[PDB]
Formats: sequence, structure tokens, C-alpha cells
Amino acid sequence: ELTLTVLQELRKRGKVRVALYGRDESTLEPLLNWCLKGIEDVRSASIVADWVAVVLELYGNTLESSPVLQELMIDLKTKVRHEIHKSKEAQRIEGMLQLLT
Amino acid sequence: WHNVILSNISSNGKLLAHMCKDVEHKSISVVSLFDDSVNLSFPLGSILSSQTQSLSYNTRYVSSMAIDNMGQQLAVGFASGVISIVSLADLQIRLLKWHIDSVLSLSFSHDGSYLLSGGWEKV
Amino acid sequence: NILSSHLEANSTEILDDLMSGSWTEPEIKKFILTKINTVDHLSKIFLTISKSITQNPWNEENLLPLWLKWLLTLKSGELNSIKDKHTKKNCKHLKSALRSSEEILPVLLGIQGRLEMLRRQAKLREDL
Amino acid sequence: GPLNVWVKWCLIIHGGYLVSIPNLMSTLSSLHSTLKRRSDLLPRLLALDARLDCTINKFKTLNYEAGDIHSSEPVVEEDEDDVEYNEELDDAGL
Amino acid sequence: IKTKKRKTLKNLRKDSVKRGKFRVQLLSTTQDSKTLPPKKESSIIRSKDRWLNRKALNKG
Amino acid sequence: KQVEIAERNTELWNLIALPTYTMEYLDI
Amino acid sequence: ERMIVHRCRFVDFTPATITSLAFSHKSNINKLTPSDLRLAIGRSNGNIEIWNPRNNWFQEMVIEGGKDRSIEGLCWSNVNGESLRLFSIGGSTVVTEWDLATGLPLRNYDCNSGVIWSISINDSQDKLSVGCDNGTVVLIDISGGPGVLEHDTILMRQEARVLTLAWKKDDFVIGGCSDGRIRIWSAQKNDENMGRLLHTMKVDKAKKESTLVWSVIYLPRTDQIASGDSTGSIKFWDFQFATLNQSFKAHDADVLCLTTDTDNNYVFSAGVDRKIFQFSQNTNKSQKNNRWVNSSNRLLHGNDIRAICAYQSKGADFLVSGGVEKTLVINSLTSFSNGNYRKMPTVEPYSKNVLVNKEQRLVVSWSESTVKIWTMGNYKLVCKLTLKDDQNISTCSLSPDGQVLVVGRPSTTKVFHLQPVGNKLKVTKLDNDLLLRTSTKLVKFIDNSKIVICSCEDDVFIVDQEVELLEVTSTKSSIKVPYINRINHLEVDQNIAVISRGCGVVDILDLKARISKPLARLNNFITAVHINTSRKSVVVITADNKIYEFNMNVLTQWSKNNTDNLPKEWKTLKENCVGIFSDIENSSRLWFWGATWISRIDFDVDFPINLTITDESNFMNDHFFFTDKYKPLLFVDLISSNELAIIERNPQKAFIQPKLVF
RNA sequence: UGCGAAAGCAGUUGAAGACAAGUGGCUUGUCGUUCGUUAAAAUGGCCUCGUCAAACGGUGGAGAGAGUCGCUAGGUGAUCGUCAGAUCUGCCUAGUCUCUAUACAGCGUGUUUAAUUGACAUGGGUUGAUGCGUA
Repeated sequence: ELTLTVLQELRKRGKVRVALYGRDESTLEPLLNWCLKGIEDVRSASIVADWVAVVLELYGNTLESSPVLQELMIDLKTKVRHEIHKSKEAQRIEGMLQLLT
Repeated sequence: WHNVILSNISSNGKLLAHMCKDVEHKSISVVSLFDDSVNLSFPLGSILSSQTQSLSYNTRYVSSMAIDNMGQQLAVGFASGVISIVSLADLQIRLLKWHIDSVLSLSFSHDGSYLLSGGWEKV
Repeated sequence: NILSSHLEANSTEILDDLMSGSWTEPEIKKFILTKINTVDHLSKIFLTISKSITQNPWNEENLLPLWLKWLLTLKSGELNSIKDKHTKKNCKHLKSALRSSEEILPVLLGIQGRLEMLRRQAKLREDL
Repeated sequence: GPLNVWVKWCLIIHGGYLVSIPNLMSTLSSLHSTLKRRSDLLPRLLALDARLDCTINKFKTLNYEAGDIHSSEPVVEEDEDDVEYNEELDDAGL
Repeated sequence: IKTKKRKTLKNLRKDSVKRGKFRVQLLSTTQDSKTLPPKKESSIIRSKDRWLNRKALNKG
Repeated sequence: KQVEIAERNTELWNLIALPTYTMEYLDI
Repeated sequence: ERMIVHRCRFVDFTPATITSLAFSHKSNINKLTPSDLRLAIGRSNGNIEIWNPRNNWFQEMVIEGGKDRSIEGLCWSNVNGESLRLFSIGGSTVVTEWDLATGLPLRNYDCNSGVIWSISINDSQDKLSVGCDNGTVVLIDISGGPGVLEHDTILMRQEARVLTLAWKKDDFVIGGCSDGRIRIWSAQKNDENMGRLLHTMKVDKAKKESTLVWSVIYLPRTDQIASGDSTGSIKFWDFQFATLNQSFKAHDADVLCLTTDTDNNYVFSAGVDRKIFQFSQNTNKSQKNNRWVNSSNRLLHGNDIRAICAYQSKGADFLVSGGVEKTLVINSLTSFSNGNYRKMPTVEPYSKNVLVNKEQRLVVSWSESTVKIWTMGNYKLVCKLTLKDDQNISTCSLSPDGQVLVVGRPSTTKVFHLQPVGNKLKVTKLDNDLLLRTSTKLVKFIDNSKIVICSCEDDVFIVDQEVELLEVTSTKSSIKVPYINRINHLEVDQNIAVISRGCGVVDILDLKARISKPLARLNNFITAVHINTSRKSVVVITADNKIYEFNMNVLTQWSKNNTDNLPKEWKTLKENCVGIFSDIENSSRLWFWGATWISRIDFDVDFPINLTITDESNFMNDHFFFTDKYKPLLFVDLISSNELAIIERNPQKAFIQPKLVF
């Protein structure tokens, strides 16, 4: 919750981009390596979504250069694949007991 | 004064400064009003830096000015954020950069050794 | 081959709907990417596929949406800069044609849950 | 993952008892709140995996345009026998 | 030969070996002593640059 | 198949340096 | 073919950090700039460049030092009527005085106490303070003549090392020490309190680390001492009463160097937080109240500022500053915040470190005490010579056919046979004790065997023997700056050479008869010389960026209209052309280059018509093509009739002063 | 800009004059100028007033951490091997099992539904970073 509240304070307060400007491979790996863990939880995943979206918006060339965060993006992709299967099947359970009202 | 852009009067009310817009650009004139003790004027391009003429219009727009109770110094606060104390006897400037947005208000103390400033930060 | 025939036809001057049909003929994923990688400019392929996906946002063919998603993956540094007079309302009506599926994915997942419940209790009560 | 297999079987089998119960949502509120907060953010991670997968296969196809080139590109060297012929004190020596 | 090349280099370059109670120093050459100023004292040069790269000023 | 096409066009809607040695040319 | 261009970035020849700037003459605002003014730049690898600020800062001479040599302070000395004298401390126990002619030390005076931390020169320049690591301040009697230095007096000792010195006048000597204090000694001979320390002042210490006073100057118009210490604070102290008037909390880290102008209306200051602060007292109220104000502040440097100095004359008023990033920066003195500034290139190769040979497509390049050779193909490093029997390197040349290399420094030179053994070379010393004993500046290879040697003591040999060389009239600037009549350049191919000395004298020499036939015919310092075998011509270019050519056996009509039909690029050029050659496919077009551009002039065409030393001060006396897209430039040459070799440079922690984030 | 629902649906972006720069005109750009239309950047960031320690009362927790190769479900690797399968007592994940000052987080205890006390002369001076190794 402390990592979440400083992410949310930087999101509401100023700029995700300001907090992410001067980074490179070695100084982004903490963020994405936490975003792997934060993408599972419901309370963090909106903030994890927009932080990952901004960092791939403004570091799409470091994606090409460094291979050792390509694999981090691939692991993040399979994480969002598991989570989207979960968020789809939760909607299916929601419908299947909406049927029982 | 046949065209005025901005104006201020000292704390004792003994003199007043203002801007002119008389051609290539504006101008700045100070005048004592309760006596003909002093009245001077100069184009403010001699106040402004050489960097500001190749920069944005905020660097040369002026949103505040103030004078002290002797008319020795004058504070020009610009819309870029800086303040500049000119020394009116010789037109040498000193830059004070803290305001990261526009300078909206300036004042001197009575002895003239402290400058209150306020802007878009609420500080 | 037939990808080269579609390339030459779509590159000459004309036959854009027939060009997308010839692209849908062989329809490889690798050659689908290669036909985007080869050409240096488009004759408003975005405009004709914009009107095709606007008139059919619910088609069972994955060909033109696959072509649109690979075009947007590989060339969107230039689709936002080729033209911005008719292309602005083009992307506008394409986005408004496609937002309704985002509006109705929850009801389709709900009905999928409904039907899985019904078919599984019907498989359950199978009379010994 | 594992436990909602239990919750879908409880609804399928006991489909009469908890449709005859008078307040379904009031009696199993915690299930409704859990599934609502699980499935409420589904458009957000839809947009997340669209934007993520786009850049992922973008660098994947750009690097698969030249994926064979970095297998024998490294032809680097070191302080070779020019250093031995270089050491002029060791050239007076040996 | 890979693990002792610096050893034989330094043991052939260096001088002033021991002889029992004694130590036989070489005198240097007017060549070097009149072509160059003497080397810096690495103690004080390291002190000055280590001060200007102390941790308390956050360099980057 | 309806959820599959809804998923793919939802994806569509949510989808809407110097080396050490070169060799180049200049004017004669 | 069209011109195919090898943009090489292989050579990582990197200079070292500027540690000491000094000006030869002091300021004297109301008199003209003297013709003898030189700036001296001591780096941190131990070499001392000497630049002349006439017409955008050309570099006259360079005095290199060798392995593990550095230079921390240096001071000039010019008693009126006698030659310039240049003393310098390194990181050692000696002071080193250099004779400016040869580029060698002519004196290594071992100061009789400890490792020297700072050096300063007396006003009237008869005495020299060296402030040492064991807390001593040693006076060295300088006025005995150039070269002879005597010990005078060790001043009253103390514990901590004295890190900076200054003199009040001939009378007092001020010293900032590493215990956070500022002592004041009296060096007034024949007083009762001679040598004992009169006062001690203590600066506001840092809370969590020790404080060191890094820079101390005396301000003669008022009666103060300005002092910068390692907290960043800058303090002004009344000399009589020995006490603080006002303290400014200016920098964020240490203040390494600070200086002032002539009339002490400004004090400029700089340090490791890489901003230059300006403290002004120019108002009549400021002068009658003795109140400096913190006027301005500029961010111009990249890493540090370790040296700052100021010059101010009738047609020159600039402060010069340099630091850990290797470049120099010129600003205006009385117009610091308002005016403009010029960041010099990190190297302007007036003395080259790279040359190529067209056979084998190979290029040699020498940094400090090692040479390296690679070939074009890509490219491949074929050989290198890290000769460590050597200590310092200087200029080098290869034989045409690429057989024998000759490396040469001012103490000796050495010649190495080379044999390409395939993907490597084999290099063998060939002994010649005449070469092993001679001092060499330039070696330029008459034949595959014959070379011409310019010695550091003005000898011109021809080995593998003696060119008669006439003498030059010794005027006041030649006796003042004692290297003006020294052979800078010599260029040769096929038995005909030409030498060049910086008085404006460029003399041809036939290698057969070894007679001069002088063609001096010049007005200032000569930047480069190249001989055109077509037209039978010499091509000189001077520091004013004019191209003259003359014939041999005075200037041609092509020179006569070219000089004043010269292009606007040449008329607004800032970096001097350090290299000329001729094209290989055409024997008459010539292809030249400075440190930030590449040009080519055509032999017959003529085109139609329609922060410097700028005064009326004299010099040291009393189809056209232009490109700059290879601007961090080190050396260019040719290989064959269509390709070009453009070898350049390419890139450290610094005090983070962050740009505004959005 | 208008109508709207938080989605969206319709509309765009002219003219005059002055000035600046570049090459009396021509080009470009501005405006503390007017008329009409519903219509990114000057190295430049936020005060002191007392800290530290130990409790207590509510509020949240993804719990902060350590084991058992103990079970359940998996994902996967090195070498050999035709596979079969061998050794690594293969590794990693999640759940379970076991234990701790609920270890974690936050607000409050001046009066509040509730809940707090105690240390310290809250200075000056000299070293203290070049004195240090357990890596």
C-alpha cells in the first residue's frame, strides 16, 4: 500500500512522465518488476495499467535495444493474459448468478 | 503620460514608475510627484538581457514593478518568473530567480533591503 | 506469388477492394506482414479499410481486421501524418463504430456464463 | 483460479434452493462484491494488453527482420600479440 | 607465462636489491631528471580528487 | 464466436544512435 | 566516382582536465593590449598549452609532460625589459621553471619543505610563494635572472596544509588552509615581524564534514580578501582588522577558483557545482558603502570549473574558465550575464596525433606513450607499440610504402622497421645512436630512407646532414616571448622543403644546396604550410584566416584576387585551419580542414564581390566546397582518388543541477 | 464551440492594421491592435517553531518475516539417451502445513465513543572523511 500510494500521489499530483523521464534499462526494471506483482491485485491494477502504458509510450526504443526488458514485457504480457482470463470468467460467474435472481 | 502599460507608486507615495510603449518597444519612466526631485526614463531593452530577445515572449513581458522610498532601485518582475532589481542611477541589473511561474506582485520594505514577492505558487 | 499480384494491383492505380480480396485469397500472416513492410506509401488503404470495417464491424472474416491491426502495429508512425482532413472523420467514425463492442462485451460474457450453466446442469441431470 | 470451480458447481447443483431464497444478493453479498470488483476493470486491462502486445510484436517483428544477424556479429578482440611486440622494454629483454 | 609476466617485468625493471645487511640503490639519469618534472605524489592527488568526488556531493 | 469477434474489434478500438564507423558520400 | 567518405571514430585520443589558467601580462585597462600577451593552460596529464587570444585564440606552442606527471598551479613572471618566465608546480616537492624556446624544463628547484599545494607570484614579481603540504609557506627569490632560483625564507609554520596563496603587495601573504582557516603572514623583509603569521581567520565550518578554504584572492581597490571554501560560501574580509565584512552562501559545493577584474568592481567565482557566480560592487553607493551584491550566476560548464582567470585591456575584456570537462569557456568581464560566450573545442589539433598512409590503407595514431595502427578493409587493428621505456610522446611519421615508423619526442627519437605478417605486424627497433641522442620536433621523410629532422634547439638535419639556416632580427617581442623565432612547421616532398617560424617567417630550402632563399613576407602567426608541386608553390595560411600562395625557384595572381574574394565562410570562420593537403586525383586542387569543418578550394576559380583581442594592437611584432557535418574533428586525409579519411572524436560523473522537469 | 449522459452527436481554424527579422518592395513571424465567427523552456520549485524512546485506542492489510524439499496442483531446465527414461536427491510458482511482539500500514490519545507517558543544559569548542575492513 505504500508503493501504491506513492504511485497514486505521483499520478494525481504531477506527472508520470516527469517521474519516468531520465530512465534507462537499469532504472526501469524496479518499476516493471513490481508491476508484475501489482498486476495481480485489483486495487493496484489500474495504476499499474497506466504506469506500464506510459513507460512503453516513452521507452519504445529501449524496448528494441535492450533484450533484458523485452523478456520483462513478455512476462507482463502473460500476466495480463492470466488476469484477463480471470476478469472474463468473473463476469461469467456474475452472469450465471444474475440468471438466478 | 500619453500611453501607460503598467504603473506602481512607492510606499511613501513620494514617487511613481510606469511603462510607456514609445518607439522599437516599450519604455520605463520614474517620476517624483510631490517635487521635481527626480524624473528619469529609459528604454527597457537596456534592462532586459541579451538572452531574452531570442527566447519566448514570457521572458520579456513584465507583469510587476516596484520602487523603494528613495528611487535608487526598481524591481521588474517578468512573466517568465524572474525578478530584476535595476539600480536607477546607473542601470545595472541583478536577477532573482525563484518563481517558476509568473511574478504577480512585488514590494519593497521601507529601508529597501527586503523584497516581498508573490506569484502563482501560493508562497 | 498471388501476394505479388495483389501488391502490383494495389500499387498500380486502382482495384483496392479487389486488392483486399486478393490479399484475403492467399492470406498468410508472414506475407501479410511482408506486404506492409514492402510498400513505401499507401493509396488510402486506411480510408478504404476504414469504410469496410465501418460498414461491417461484426464480420466473421478476420482478414480486414487482421490487416488493420498489423497496419496499425507497423505503420502508425505515418498514418497519423499522411493526411488529416478526411482521415480525421475517418478515424472518428471508425472509433465510434468500434466502441460498441467495448460497450457490450460484459453482456456477451454474461450470456456465455448463462449458457455454460444451463448446458452443464443439463449434462448433469442426464437421467442415470 | 482453483476456488471458483467450487462456486460454479454450487450454483449449478443448488440452482433451486438459492433461487427460492428471498434475498440472494443480500445473503451472498460478498460474492457479488468480489466478482464486481474482479470484472469491473476488464476494459482497463483490455486496453493494457492491446497497448502492450502492440509494442511487443512490433519489436518482435522488427528484431525478426534481423534475428540471424546478432548470432555472429560479435567479432571483438583484446590485447593481442601486438602488445607483446609493443612492450619495448620487454622487446629489449625478450 | 600468463601468470608471471608482470612478475618478471617488475623483477627485471625494479632496482635496489638487498645484499645481507645492505641495499644497493641505483642512481638515476640526468636524461630523465632534465627532461621531465618529477612525478606527482599520488597520495595528495588522490586526496584532492577524492575530496572533490566525496559522497556528500551527489555526483551523477 | 460472438465473444471472439467482440474481443478482436475491442482490441482494434483499444489499438487505435551512432556507430563507430560509417561510409557515406558528398558532393564533388 | 563520387567522394566516398570513411567517417572514422576509432581514435579515442582524449585530453585531460584544465587545472590552471594564467595570463602572461596583467590587466591595465586604459592601455592597449600588449603584443606579448599569452594565456597558459596547464592540463592534468601534465602538458602546458600556450594560446594567443589574437583573432579567436590560436594555439602557439605545447609543452608536454610524460607518464604520471600532472600540473596543479602555474604562474607567469615578466619583469619589464626581460623575458617571460613560466613556473609551475606539479604534485611534487619541486617547482619547475620552463624555458619557452625548447619546451623543456630549464630548472627543477626542489623547494625545501614538503609537497607543494599552491604557488603564487609576488607583485613586482621578484619573489615566489609555494605553499606546502606540511603547513609551510616557502619564499623563493626569483630576481636573480631567468633560470636561477634561490631559497629565501620559510615563513612561520603551522599544522594544516596551505591550499591557496595570494599576496597583498610586496608586503603580506595570505593563505587559505585545509583546516578551514585563512592565515595572514608578513613577507615584508626588514620588519620586526617578518615571516611570522600576523592573523588567522576561521570560516563557517560545515556541519558534517571538514571545511577547506580552496581559493583566496586579494582585492586591491578596496582592502579585502575574497575567499571561497568547500561549503560553497564566499566571504569578504577586511584586511586591516582581519575580519569578515560579509558572507554569501552562493554555491552548493566547493568553490575551487575565484578571480577579479582590474578595478575590483566584480569578483567571479566557480567550483565543483559548475556554476560561475558574479559578485558586483559597481554602483557608487556600493563603492562608498563597501557592499558587494550577489549580482548574477551562469551555468555554462558541463562538469566542473577548476581554473578561472580574467584579462581586461583596451580591446580585450574576457574571463576564461575551464574544468573537469576538457573544454575552455570565454565570457566577457564587464558584460558577463548580459553578453555572449564561446565554448572552445576540446581539441584543436595544431599538433597532430594521427596520420594515414595510402598504401595498405593504414593509419597510425599516438596518444601518450603508445602508438596504434589499423587498416581499412571495415577496419582492423594490425599493430600497436606501447613503448614504456618511453615516458612522453611527441610527433611521428611513417615512410611512404609503410616500412619504417619514426616516433620522436624532445628528448630522443626511435625508428622501427615494420613487416606486415598478415593479420598482424612484426616491429623491430633499428638502432641509430644519433637518432637516440637527438631532440626531434618534426620528421618528414624526404625519401624512403632520407628524413629531415627539426631539433628543439633549432637544428635541421638530414639523415639516412646540415641545412644552412640564416638568423632572424631579434626585436622586443622576440626577446619577450622567447619562442617566436622557432621553427614551427616544415613540409617536404621530393627534395624541396619549407620551414615556418611564428614571427611571420616562412623559408623554403632546397635539400641539395641547403641554402635558404627566404620568403618571409608575412605579418603574423602562420597556422599551416603546404607545398603545391603544381604551380611550383608554397601555400601558407596565417592566424587571420587568409590563404597566401607564393612561387618557388612574389604571390601569384590567384592569391592576389583570392585573398579578397575569399568566401563568407572563411570570413566568419572561428577555428583555424590546422591542416592542408592536395587532392590525389588532381594535382592542382587542394583540400584543407580545421577542427570543426572541411573545405576545398579550386586552383583557378574566383568568386564575385557584390570575444577576441579586437583593438588596434599589432600582431607579435611590437568550384569552392565547404562542409561542417563532421564537426568534432581530429584529422582528415586521403587514401585514393575517390575516398576520404575523416577521423574524429566521440565521448563522467558531474554535479547534477537538473533541468526543469516538464 | 453547441447539444448532451458519464458515451457521443453537428461546427471549425477569417479579415484589417502595426511592428520585428531576413533578402521601397517581397517573404516569414509576432501583437499589454481592431473587426467578424455559436468558437515548453532565464538552472528557475514551498519557512522556522524539539527530537528520540516506549506504550494505548480505534482503522486497514496484498498481511512483515522465517521454516518444513511435508502434501495438492502445476510451469520448466542441464547432460546423456532411439525411445523408454536416467542422474541433477533439477529449479521456479501458487495453495496448503508450522511459528513469531500482528510482526506490517495508517489515524488519534490538547479532548474524545475511546485512548500517552518518559528521557534530554533542544548551547559552545576540537577532531571528525586522507582515521576502516572482514570481502
